[PDB]
Amino acid sequence: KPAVRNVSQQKNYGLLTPGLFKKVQRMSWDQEVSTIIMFDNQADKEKAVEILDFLGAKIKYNYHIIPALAVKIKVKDLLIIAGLMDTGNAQLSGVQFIQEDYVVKVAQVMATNMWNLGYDGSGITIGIIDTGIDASHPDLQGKVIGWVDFVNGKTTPYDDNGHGTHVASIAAGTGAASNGKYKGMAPGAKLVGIKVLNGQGSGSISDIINGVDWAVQNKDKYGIKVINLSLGSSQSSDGTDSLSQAVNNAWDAGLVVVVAAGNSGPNKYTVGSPAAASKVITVGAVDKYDVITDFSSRGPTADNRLKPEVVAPGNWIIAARASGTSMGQPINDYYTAAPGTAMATPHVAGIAALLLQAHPSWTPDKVKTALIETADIVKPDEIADIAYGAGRVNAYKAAYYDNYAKLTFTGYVSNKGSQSHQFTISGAGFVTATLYWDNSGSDLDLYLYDPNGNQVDYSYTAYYGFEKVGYYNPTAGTWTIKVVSYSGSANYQVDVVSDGSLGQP
Ligand SMILES: [Ca+2]
Ligand SMILES: [Ca+2]
Repeated sequence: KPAVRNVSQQKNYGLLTPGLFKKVQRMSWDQEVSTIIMFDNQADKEKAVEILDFLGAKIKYNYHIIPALAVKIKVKDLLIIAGLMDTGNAQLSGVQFIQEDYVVKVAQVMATNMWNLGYDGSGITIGIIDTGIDASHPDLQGKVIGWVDFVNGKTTPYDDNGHGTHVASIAAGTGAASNGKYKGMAPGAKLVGIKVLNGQGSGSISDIINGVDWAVQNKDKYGIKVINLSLGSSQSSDGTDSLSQAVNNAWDAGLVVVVAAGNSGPNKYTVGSPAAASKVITVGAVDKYDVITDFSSRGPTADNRLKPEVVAPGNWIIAARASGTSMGQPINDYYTAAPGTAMATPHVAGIAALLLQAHPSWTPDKVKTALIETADIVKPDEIADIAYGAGRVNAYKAAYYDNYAKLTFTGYVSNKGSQSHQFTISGAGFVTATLYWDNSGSDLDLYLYDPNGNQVDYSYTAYYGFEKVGYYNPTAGTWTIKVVSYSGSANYQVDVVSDGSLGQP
């Protein structure tokens, strides 16, 4: 196993992130800097408005989804609230941290959707947080029921880049212009266009958070159940920055949040924000043969958590070409092909919309679980780990989750102990077993044994989140799962899922 990192758990310069502290060290007093101030709660955030007005700092946003302000502030003034420059002497009260509001930037071709399903995401609305949507594209017409433009303030949908349209169509395109061939994963779903990225595909953290905020504020009005963020930076993140917090909070408000892993692989620790947010679904990219792409970002997070959780097709994906744009590699007037974890992301968002159509009562955690547990183990010796996560999502299995046999095991393992559980299986094309546990400081591993008692799969990442094993055409008989503490104790749960019959001996 890879030796791990630190840890370590106290790194900020008072209120300033290290990155922001360095930034302002090279600046002079009268210059301006764009920041996000995260407070410990909403009332503390509110108290600070009057003080920031006094100093003449300019509040760009006052957020609901996080207790934070997006603030443009002179260095001298920022030194004052940071407690680094005495009039106080005191740090601004109730501040958790102040970060930089920095800028985010975004052939064998293939269709996104290789399935025919009974569901199509009817009655579900997906928010596309991106460059916009070309709602005049034949595959999207009448779909865009909601719209906001935080870049230019235009009040009618458009897309001046191409990226957001391509993404929107992978998620929910009807495929009308190819008679279905390049439909998205959720052809019956509605869309809301949330433009936070400019024509160059660039945007500020503050704008992206505001787009997440808007989606949450407006979730009831437009029936938003899923949001899509095909955007991020890839500076290794621990998922505690303002944008990560915002997407985690949006998850808790009841939205399925689906985020691109990033395109900065194959190196490990290339998962940044908001890819690192623990709660959301972070999505890597495979090519058309189910092989992880070289560019797909690898985890773990900066704090050693397992990311991405799943991967999806993200290499030269054909989808809607926004009127007047030419992103990637044009196929014809209506369609263009592009690679990226940005293409993988909406594939998963649309599947999420199927599942929510199929199961109106499912929470986001339930959607995430079904995706993880049903994902195809396309590369057994690398699953679960920080390139493939749990494997490549399978829209058919995810959507038909409930038709499958299930078995749940639980127990406790002490430091370096194990537990085993036998189960019987027959008539199966597949079985998977997925392991969770409570103690995030503990590393548990998962092993799967055939009826001869021989190990046919293992899952032993060092990085905490889950473990995942399974087998295709498992021979009928009594199989064993073993839960092993590599280090540390925990209470655990293993879900076994199969299309065969599942029993106990
Ligand atoms: Ca494995
Ligand atoms: Ca492990």
